[PDB]
Amino acid sequence: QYSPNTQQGRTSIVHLFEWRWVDIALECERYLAPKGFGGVQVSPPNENVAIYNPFRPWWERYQPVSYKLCTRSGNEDEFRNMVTRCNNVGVRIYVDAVINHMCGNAVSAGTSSTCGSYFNPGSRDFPAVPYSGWDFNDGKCKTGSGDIENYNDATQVRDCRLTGLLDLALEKDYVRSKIAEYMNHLIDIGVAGFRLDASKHMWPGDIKAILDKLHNLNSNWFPAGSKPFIYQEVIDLGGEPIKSSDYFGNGRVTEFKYGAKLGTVIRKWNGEKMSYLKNWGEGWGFVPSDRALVFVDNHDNQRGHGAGGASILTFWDARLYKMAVGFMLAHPYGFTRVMSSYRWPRQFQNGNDVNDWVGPPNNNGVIKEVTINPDTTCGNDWVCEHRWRQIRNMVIFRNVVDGQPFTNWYDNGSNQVAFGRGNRGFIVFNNDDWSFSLTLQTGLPAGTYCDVISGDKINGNCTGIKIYVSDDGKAHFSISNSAEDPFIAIHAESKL
Ligand SMILES: C[C@H]1O[C@H](O[C@H]2[C@H](O)[C@@H](O)[C@@H](OC[C@H]3O[C@@H](O)[C@H](O)[C@@H](O)[C@@H]3O)O[C@@H]2CO)[C@H](O)[C@@H](O)[C@@H]1N[C@H]1C=C(CO)[C@@H](O[C@H]2O[C@H](CO)[C@@H](O[C@H]3O[C@H](CO)[C@@H](O)[C@H](O)[C@H]3O)[C@H](O)[C@H]2O)[C@H](O)[C@H]1O
Ligand SMILES: *[C@@H]1O[C@H](CO)[C@@H](O)[C@H](O)[C@H]1NC(C)=O
Ligand SMILES: [Ca+2]
Ligand SMILES: [Cl-]
Repeated sequence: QYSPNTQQGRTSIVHLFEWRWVDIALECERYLAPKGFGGVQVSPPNENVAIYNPFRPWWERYQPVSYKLCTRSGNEDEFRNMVTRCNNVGVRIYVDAVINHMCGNAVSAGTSSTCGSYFNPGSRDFPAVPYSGWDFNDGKCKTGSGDIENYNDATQVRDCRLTGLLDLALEKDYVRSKIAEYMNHLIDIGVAGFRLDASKHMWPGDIKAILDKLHNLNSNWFPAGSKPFIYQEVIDLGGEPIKSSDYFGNGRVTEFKYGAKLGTVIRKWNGEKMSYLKNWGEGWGFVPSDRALVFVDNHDNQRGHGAGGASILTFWDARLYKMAVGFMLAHPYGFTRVMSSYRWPRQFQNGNDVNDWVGPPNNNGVIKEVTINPDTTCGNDWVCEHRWRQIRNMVIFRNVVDGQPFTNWYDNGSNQVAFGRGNRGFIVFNNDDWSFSLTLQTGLPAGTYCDVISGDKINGNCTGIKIYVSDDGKAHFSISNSAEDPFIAIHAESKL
């Protein structure tokens, strides 16, 4: 299962955070497929609680009310339509699966759900599933408040409520079956895998029990015997009793130390410098590459929530952000996920953003459509990082060099480094406060190459910097510390 199930030649998935199904469907056809993206992680597709205080925050989608495919992103018809269209184009769909819990216990009963389904948090009643008091861990948890109070007790992390979220009793076959019914429904529709939300709060064995009940991927699109791609969200920054290695038997795991460390290195915090990245990978204490799902930032930590803390880089830090995503996409470690966000009015008070709950662009709660500007950027406040030339081209760079070994490393002992991927690609970084100008061994065949960061190879010529590689594989690179993007990347497919 540890396989992404993407089409051979596509090495990344993009998280289109809070996008509408019809928009993702269009994007699959007009951009994702043509540009070589392997897949899309979609926000929870199941019915959630409609929260008006604050006004429709992004996190209301992590408070399930039922498993009906009915949310602000669209209905079941639109969802199935999106999966079909995307698949028929070679772009996979991965579902954000919230199976650990239902909504907050403090939520009011009624029908304030994205689909009118009736629910009653207080009496533990969710008739639309259905679920009742018998399906929650209320009696199982032993904390005085019923919530998770101590992360050093691996037992309450699993049996108690993560910040009040009603905890499902995943050891009961009935509950396991209603969750598998939900997931198989999605698999049969055509989804290629799942992000198991809050995997640290579930026992490795209960997860395994559910995965045993899952179908093989839709044979109309996937070869027989295909298993769904599973990546478990486990925030393991060391120090806790629960280790992400405990989950290797169920599938991959999100490596949160990846973005956190890369963040500090590129920001050059407390001594860190890029020259130290020569042995980036397991050498830094990360999980084995073949069990890693990596990223620079995610929906949680890009807004002071998840893990990484203050070192995390996001679109807000555009220049350093493109450099980290660039390094990630060039380096051989793990399977990469690209983030695509929307802008929100950050309002830092006392060093904290009081507007981090703000939901996606909307009009009276109705999510805005993604509009494409003439330069390919997006309107309506969608940042669309996946459409930034520097990022889009590095997505293609990863596809071109897939399989090539890590070689020809160079560093000045400070923050100017470079390395190639076999004889298929080469990348150079200048993160020092002074210019870089030197001739380096690239390992690429002779010729004139287009730098894919500053420009594009527009059949016959380049729109940006051009690099000339000699017969012995050497080439001169010059990067001012004043460049908009302090790094250059060239590959086999950008060769003139
Ligand atoms: C939010 C996060 O908490 C835990 O992560 C822990 C992690 O285990 C621990 O080692 C450490 O790591 C991380 C690092 O963290 C830094 O900060 C520290 O500085 C570092 O030292 C530390 O190492 O701190 C993290 C955050 O406390 C879970 O283990 C994650 O799985 C979960 N993330 C997923 C799960 C859920 C729940 O469905 C979602 O929550 C989302 O959805 C729920 C439900 O809507 C929202 O809860 C909201 O609704 C509930 C309703 O009851 C209210 O009670 C609550 O106040 C309100 O905010 C929630 O805020 C929202 O993020 C997320 O979007 C989703 O990505
Ligand atoms: C490249 O651009 C130059 C003009 O700057 C033109 O002479 C040349 O024919 C173009 N190459 C191709 C392959 O179109
Ligand atoms: Ca739990
Ligand atoms: Cl994640």
